[PDB]
Amino acid sequence: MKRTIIVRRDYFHYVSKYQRYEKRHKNIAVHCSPAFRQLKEGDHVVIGQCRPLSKTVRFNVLKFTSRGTGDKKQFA
Amino acid sequence: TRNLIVNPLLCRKQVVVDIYHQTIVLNGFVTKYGGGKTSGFALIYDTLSALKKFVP
Amino acid sequence: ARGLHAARKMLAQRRANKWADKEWKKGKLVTRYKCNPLGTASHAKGLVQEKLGIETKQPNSGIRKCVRVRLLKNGKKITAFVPRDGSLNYVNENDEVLISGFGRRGHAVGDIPGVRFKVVCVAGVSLWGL
Amino acid sequence: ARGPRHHLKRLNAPHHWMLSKLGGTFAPKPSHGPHGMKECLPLILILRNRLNYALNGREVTMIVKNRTIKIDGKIRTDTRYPVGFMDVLSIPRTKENFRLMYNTKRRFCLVPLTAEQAKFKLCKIEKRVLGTGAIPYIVTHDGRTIRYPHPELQANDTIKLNLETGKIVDFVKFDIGNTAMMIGGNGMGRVGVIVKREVHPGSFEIVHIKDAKGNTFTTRLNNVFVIGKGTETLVNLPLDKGIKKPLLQQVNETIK
Amino acid sequence: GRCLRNHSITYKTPKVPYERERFDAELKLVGQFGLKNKKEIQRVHYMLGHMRTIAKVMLMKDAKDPKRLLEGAALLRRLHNLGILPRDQNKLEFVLALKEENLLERRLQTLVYRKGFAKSIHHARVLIRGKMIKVGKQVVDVPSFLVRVESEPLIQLA
Amino acid sequence: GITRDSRHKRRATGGKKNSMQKKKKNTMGRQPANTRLGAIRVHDVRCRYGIIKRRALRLENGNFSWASQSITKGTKILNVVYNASDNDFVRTNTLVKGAIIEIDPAPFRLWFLKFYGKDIAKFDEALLEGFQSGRVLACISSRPGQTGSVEGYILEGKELDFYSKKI
RNA sequence: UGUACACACCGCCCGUCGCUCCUACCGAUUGAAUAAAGAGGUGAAAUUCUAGGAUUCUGAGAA
RNA sequence: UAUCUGGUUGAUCCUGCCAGUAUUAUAUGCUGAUGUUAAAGAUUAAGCCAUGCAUGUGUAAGUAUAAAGACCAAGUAGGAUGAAACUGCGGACGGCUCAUUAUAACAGUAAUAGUUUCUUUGGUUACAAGGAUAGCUUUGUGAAUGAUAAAGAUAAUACUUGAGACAAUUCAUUCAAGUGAGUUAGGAUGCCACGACAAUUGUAGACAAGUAACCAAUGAGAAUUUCUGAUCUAUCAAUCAGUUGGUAGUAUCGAGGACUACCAAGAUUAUAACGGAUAACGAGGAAUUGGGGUUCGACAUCGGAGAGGGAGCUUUACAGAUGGCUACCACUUCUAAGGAAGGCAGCAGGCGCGUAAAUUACCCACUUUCGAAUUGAAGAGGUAGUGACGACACAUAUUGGAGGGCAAGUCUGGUGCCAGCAGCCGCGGUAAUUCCAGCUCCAAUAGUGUAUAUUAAAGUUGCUGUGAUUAAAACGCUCGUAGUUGAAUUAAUUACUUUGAAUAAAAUAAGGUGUUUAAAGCAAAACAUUAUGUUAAUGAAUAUUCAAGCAUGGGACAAUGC
Repeated sequence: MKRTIIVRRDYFHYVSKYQRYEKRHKNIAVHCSPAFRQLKEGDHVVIGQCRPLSKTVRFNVLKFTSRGTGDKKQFA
Repeated sequence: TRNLIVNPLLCRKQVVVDIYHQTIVLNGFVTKYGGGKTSGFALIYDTLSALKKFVP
Repeated sequence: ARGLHAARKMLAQRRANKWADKEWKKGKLVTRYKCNPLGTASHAKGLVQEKLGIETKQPNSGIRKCVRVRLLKNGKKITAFVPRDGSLNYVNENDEVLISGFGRRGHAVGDIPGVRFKVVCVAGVSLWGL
Repeated sequence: ARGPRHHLKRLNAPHHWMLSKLGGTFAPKPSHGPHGMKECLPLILILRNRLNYALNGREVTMIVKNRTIKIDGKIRTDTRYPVGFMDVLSIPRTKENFRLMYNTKRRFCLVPLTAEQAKFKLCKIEKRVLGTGAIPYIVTHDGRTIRYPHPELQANDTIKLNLETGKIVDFVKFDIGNTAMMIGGNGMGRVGVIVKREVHPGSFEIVHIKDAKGNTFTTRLNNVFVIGKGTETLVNLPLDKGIKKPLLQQVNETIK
Repeated sequence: GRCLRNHSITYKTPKVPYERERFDAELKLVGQFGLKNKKEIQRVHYMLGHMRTIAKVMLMKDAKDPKRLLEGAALLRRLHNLGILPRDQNKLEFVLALKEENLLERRLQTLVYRKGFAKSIHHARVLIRGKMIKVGKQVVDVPSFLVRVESEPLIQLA
Repeated sequence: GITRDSRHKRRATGGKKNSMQKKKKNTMGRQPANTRLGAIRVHDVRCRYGIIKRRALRLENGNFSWASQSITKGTKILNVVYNASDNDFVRTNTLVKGAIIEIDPAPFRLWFLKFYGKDIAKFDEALLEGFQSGRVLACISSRPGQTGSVEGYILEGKELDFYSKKI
């Protein structure tokens, strides 16, 4: 999507009864400015919270770090 | 007896009556179980111009 | 899955394995509101329409006096015991009665052939004091 | 909830009022004004409970509608006027002056004052902005708007007010060597000397303060209220003098 | 919950309704102290169980814990002033060694029989109920009144 | 009435959104007023909290600012020639923000005569053509459906070329 | 040694058919009843805009 | 109290279930001396309502020649007081119910540099003008509503004009300092619209009082929004087309596909989307528990939603208001037959429904709310009446049972596999320990049985914690993705751990305190023989607290490092 990316956060949820964690994930739609041109899929991204910029886009990309490739270099 | 509150704002003196057995108003009197001691709370409305003014 | 991060399968296994509990599944699935003549109610009221006597099981001998009741809330037809000695003569016809359970035994209980309900009032007070 | 709420149930009232849970179904909601709903003590609460001049809400009205109570230098006739911090409370018919101060038990306590020291008040600046026409003004914790102030009067300091004239008498900088009395969370009523002020870029400033007896604790910058400079106070502290006895002493002293 | 006041229980019924070992043991306490019914035995057991639970909780903590020092001293002080625990035993471990007889021997009915004001433990109950016995300054008609050590020598006829 | 709540939409997953409450005044919208070109016609609308919004149904005049000369003049609006959102706004001469309109540069010409002593009928070439042709290009910068007026500015070098090529 | 018998092989036990009662399944009947979504037809009403100016106010204007 | 017992057998050891047991909470049978405290039409029907009340408000300070002022009292601008009426404020708070609702709501948390009223509080900016209107008088209609028509007058802090001299909005350009961060508060230039501080009130309680805009507080308020967190179900596996994003605009108090035009094909899903069920409002909390847990939460308090069903609006600062209005559907009532209002999921009460739930009472004296205000109202609130729902203390009698589980009779009369008892095993075929009675004693006791359900027992749902050769249960076998688990080894985040910050009470635990004890209450006093004084007396530090979020010391065990 144009000037927008989807960021996935992986965290662990603690279930009190079994005293064990379980893996969970949530998708956050964030706005990617054209300043970050080398941003592709799989990169590590730090986002910050701003005013609602769309129906779901309520965050903004502040910095990003490139990571390993998977023969699919899908840039922004 | 017991404690004194000097209350010129309401033009009043109030005491906790401790019975060891128009300006006067008595309220909240109850004895102790088994007779004997009786307690209560008294209302010194001094001048008869507060009593009427400051009295339901 | 006894691991530290294996809480998904451990929690999901108990959900599936709990449905094999006969006593627990019965109280959760939708049958107490359709297949129970009494329903959730502890006691129910109905009209007596027929006086019946059921023979007991093989190792016993005698006739179990009982009544046939038409409940108000649903309209089903049931059979109800008449507790202690000679209490069937106290029960009239086309009158309201209070019907209230039994223990539950092996489901059925004490008038033997499939009866599971006992008359506790006759309009009056009690098919006890009466 | 179509509009503002006008009632206040007793159980929802702020805890440090200590309204008896069986006294009634309602609590006196403090009318808007200088101080917040939970940082204030309504005038009815002060007279009826803390001073026993009145025995019910009927008699509180007779006292206050007689024009006999002065908050600050002005005279208030509102039975639910919000009296919060060291805002002075003067009763000229009884010739006594109190100051609504905190104490170590997270409570509002009336500190007696002399007539000459009931003519002044300490206010904590909250913000300093440029008004229209490049006219600067300061907003105090009381809620006063003050016109052209001294340029050194920054956001987090404290000033001394002359109640009869409204002028500024003395100001104390918010530095790392000045006394402060906490007004917020668990430090409510505690008095110490600021020793460290660490800042986080995003969320809050957290202040480390050392008690007079050597104890140390921490609080948010919001709850800090500078009392004086160089361990010297401009106001008379309550009986405990801002010292929290650590539990065992308080329990033992209540037994005795 | 629906009432703003508070209501609490004071006794609990036993788990196994019918035992011969329990029936005679309770009867020994009833005869020795002249109790109305087994509800008065059960209140003592409940009251004893609460203090036993408190002492058992803090005995598992460290000796110098501030929580233990505050609650342990308070529990012992309440025990001493009630007269249940003699003043020499100032350790929490002695609370666990308490028995229902210690608490029962501090009811006003027991003391006025031991003090000689009444001929029999049953006569003590009748004397108490008839507004005939005074403790210090206030008359008492409840025989379950647990007298403190300070009020112990203040028992006299009306 | 028209509503602006998000309870009638669908979730980001495409699932339908069930209903718990009814419509409320907080999320109330109002019927748009398409400010056409014609005789002056404005209405006062009571908004929330008692404030008043000037709903301009029809307008002819407007105040336009020349950035280079640092002046602002009142001027009659002639035509609407470009709307970047809908072409139907061009035919109906609807006045909205960002609508490139054509106005007669009569007051601006007169001001130039009194200030420089010259007549326009360096400046960008297309600006001169608008002066001699009697129709200069300006962009509306106010919200006529809210403020009740047409406030704008005369287009200049880089903005003029982009909008002129669009026509 | 084997056992499914312990009244102990005169043991125990299987299935079809006939009778009575109960529960549930398929079943032609464009079966029936109730309730809620979807589409479409007709569509009161109040608001927004537009035309109207009965009246009444100043000596054409305003409402 | 970290507890088990009867029942498969000729007898034994097991798996395993049935029954017994205790506790809660709902109904009911029998029974009942007191005092304190206390739930009470939710379950079924958010079904229907007769009647009565539940929202009004006046001080010296808005307007009063009432033909009102023998009632204080006198009266040339209206003497104190003043009914009704215009004007102002309020009825958007409070009260009731839980139908709707499955990331919706709610809880903690964070943001508003993305909005913001009302009230209250602190500040800032002509020697006096114009009409008409009610109560008033007069004439009236209609069966009738809180029904209404004409004419004649009369006031304003009602409606207007008008000197007294800036402020705030939009736009364009520009100079720029706090804050983590702002072309930001702010200043300058030009322009439009808007435009004031009553043309106001007490002679008496200059002091007041009132009014318009604009700043700021109240406001950790309201409203949107961020992160994390829900019950069962795969005989629900694919769902979505304003749907996902972009630009421009529109609307709104405001962000925003909230809506429109054009553009692109996106968004969610095995870590359970989209569906379906709920006899589902969420939370604080409640019952029971050795530890872990299981079940419940309509109902004190906080948040949400609704007023028979939808829908649409008016007034106003706040309503999609219903003790406001309009229309449609379903009802109810009056009627003179023409027409008319009404919404008890408000307090009493009535019908129906069901196993299941109270007076058509009195008062604003307590708490507090509203109002022109010390005074008036308040079915909010308080007091009283019914009340074996429950809890506490306390007199001297009932309830169930007597084969075992389980304490108690191998007593006597009838009954004769009948009547019956029997929760389970079972007893009864004429000598019944079990039926029906009489006597006796067994348990509890003003309580005690029964029925349904929750919890424990159940190590018969298992994380602590089960079983799989034969009792039920290892896929026919191998490959395999997600998932789970991963050898030793080194002298930037996350996770983990320790301290805190901040965080509503009630409730739980717990500190003090002789309500005569106790359940309670948060007060009372201990002694000062107490006004004096302890005293400026107590408020338990009251601690919690899980899952998230913030800070801090440590880096062993772990994940992503790069």
